[PDB]
Amino acid sequence: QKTPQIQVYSRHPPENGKPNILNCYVTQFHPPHIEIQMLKNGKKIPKVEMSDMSFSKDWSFYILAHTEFTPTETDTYACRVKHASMAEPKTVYWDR
Amino acid sequence: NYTFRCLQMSSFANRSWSRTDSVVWLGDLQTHRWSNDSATISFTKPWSQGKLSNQQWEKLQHMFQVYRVSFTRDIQELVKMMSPKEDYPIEIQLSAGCEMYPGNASESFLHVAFQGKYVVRFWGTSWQTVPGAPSWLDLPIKVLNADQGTSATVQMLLNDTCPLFVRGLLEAGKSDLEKQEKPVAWLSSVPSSAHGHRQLVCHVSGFYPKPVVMWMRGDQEQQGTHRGDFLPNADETWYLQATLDVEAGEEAGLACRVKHSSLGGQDIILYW
Ligand SMILES: CCCCCCCCCCCCCCCCCCCCCCCCCC(=O)N[C@@H](CO[C@H]1O[C@H](CO)[C@H](O)[C@H](O)[C@H]1O)[C@H](O)[C@H](O)CCCC(=O)NCCCCCCc1ccccc1
Ligand SMILES: *[C@@H]1O[C@H](CO)[C@@H](O[C@@H]2O[C@H](CO)[C@@H](O)[C@H](O)[C@H]2NC(C)=O)[C@H](O)[C@H]1NC(C)=O
Ligand SMILES: *[C@@H]1O[C@H](CO)[C@@H](O)[C@H](O)[C@H]1NC(C)=O
Ligand SMILES: *[C@@H]1O[C@H](CO)[C@@H](O)[C@H](O)[C@H]1NC(C)=O
Ligand code: NA
Ligand code: NA
Repeated sequence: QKTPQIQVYSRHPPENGKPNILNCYVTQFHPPHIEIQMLKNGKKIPKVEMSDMSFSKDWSFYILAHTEFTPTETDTYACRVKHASMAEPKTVYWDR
Repeated sequence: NYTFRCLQMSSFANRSWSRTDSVVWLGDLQTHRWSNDSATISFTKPWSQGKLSNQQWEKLQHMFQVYRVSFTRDIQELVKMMSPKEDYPIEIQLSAGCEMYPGNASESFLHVAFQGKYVVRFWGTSWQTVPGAPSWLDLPIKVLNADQGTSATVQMLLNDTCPLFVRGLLEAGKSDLEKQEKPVAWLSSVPSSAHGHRQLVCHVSGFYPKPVVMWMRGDQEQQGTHRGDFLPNADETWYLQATLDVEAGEEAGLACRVKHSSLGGQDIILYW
C-alpha cells in the first residue's frame, strides 16, 4: 500500500469573479482504487472531470481531477481523497 | 528522442470481479485509452493510428482483444492453483513500449509488476523473473515460456511493430509533439512552517513542452529557490511553482524570472 499525495492548484492566475479551473493532482498511491472529491465551502462539487488513471516509472498511480470555478474573496476550496492506505480521508486546501 | 509506453492496469478483487484498463503515452501526450468497458481501443489524438492502415490497425487491435481476454483467464486460473499462497486482491501492471533515439536507434521493453513491485520482464526471446522476485512465479513463467507462439508474437511486437508504429506517430503527430504553449506566471505567498518567515510562491502555468524558474535579487539567483514538481494541467500543458522562504522585510527587491522555449529569448520577470 502507498499513501496518496495531493496537490491543489489553479490553471490560471486567480482573480475574483473570473472563471478559472481548479486542479487536484493525486499521486504516489497503491492500490489504484480511490475516491476523489473537490469541495467548495465544505460541500462536494457535483461536476468534476477526471483524467484516465495512469502510473509512473516507479509503478505508483496518479490521476488528475479538475473543475471549473470562479474564485471570490470568501469561498474556500479543497480536495478530499479516500483510500485504503488511510484510516481517515485526507483533505488538502487550495492556498489563498 | 521519445519514450512510447503502453500501460495496462489489471485489478482482480475475486473469482468473479476483474477489470483491465490501459493508457498509451508518446512522451507526455496521451495517444490512446482502452477501458475495460470498451471492445475497441479509443484514439485520444487525431493522429493516434500513426501511419498504419485500417487493415494493419484492425489486426493489431484484434491481437490485443484476444490478449486481454486470454490474460484475464490465465491470471484467474493461476489464482485458483496458488491459493492460499497468494490471494485476492491482486494488482498487475504492465509497461511496454520503446525508446526512440538519435535518427537510427530504438530499444524496446516489457515490464510487469505484481502488487506494486517489478517481478517479470520479457527479454530477447523469453519471459524472465527478476532477481528477488517471489519463487512461486518460476513455474507459471516456465508454462508461459513453453508457449512459443506468444513468444514469437511478443518478439515481433517489441522488435518490429513498436518502433514502426512510433515513427508513424512522430510524423503524423508532428505539430502537437512540437507545439509551443507559453507560460503565464504569478506571485503569491502562504504561511511558512518557519517562524518570522513567509513563503513566496512563483507559479508558472500553461507551458509546453516541459523544460522551463528562479527567484532573483537583481542578477543574483536566490539559492533558497525550491522548485516543486511538474504538475499536469487538464489541457495538456504543465504547471510548476518555485518557492522562497523569506524573512519579513527581506521581501523587497525580490523578482521571479521564467525562461521557456516558447518565449523566444524574452523571459517573464515579475516583482514582489
Ligand atoms: C507492446 C508494444 C506493442 C506495439 C505498440 C502498439 C500500440 C497500439 C495500442 C496499444 C494499446 C495496448 C494496450 C495494452 C497494453 C499492454 C500490452 C502488453 C502486450 C504484451 C502481451 C502480448 C501477448 C500476445 C500473445 C497472446 O495473446 N498470448 C495469449 C494467447 O495465446 C494463444 O494465442 C496466440 C495468438 O492468438 C498464440 O496462438 C499462442 O500460441 C496461443 O497460446 C496467451 O494466453 C498469453 O498467456 C497471454 C498472457 C501473456 C502475458 O501478458 N503475460 C504477462 C506475464 C505474466 C504476469 C507476470 C506476473 C504475475 C502476477 C500474478 C500471477 C502470475 C504472474
Ligand atoms: C528480437 O530482438 C532480440 C534482440 O533483443 C532477438 O534476441 C536475440 O537473438 C540473437 C540471435 O538470434 C540471440 O543470440 C540473442 O541472445 C538474443 N538476444 C537476447 C538479448 O536475448 C530476437 O531474436 C528478435 N526476434 C525477432 C523475431 O526478430
Ligand atoms: C467481488 O468484488 C467486488 C468488487 O470489490 C464486490 O463488489 C463483490 O461483492 C465481490 N464478490 C464476491 C463474490 O466476493
Ligand atoms: C470488464 O470487462 C469484462 C469483459 O467484458 C467483463 O465481463 C467484466 O465484468 C468487466 N469488469 C467490470 C468490473 O466491469
Ligand atoms: Na483495457
Ligand atoms: Na502491480
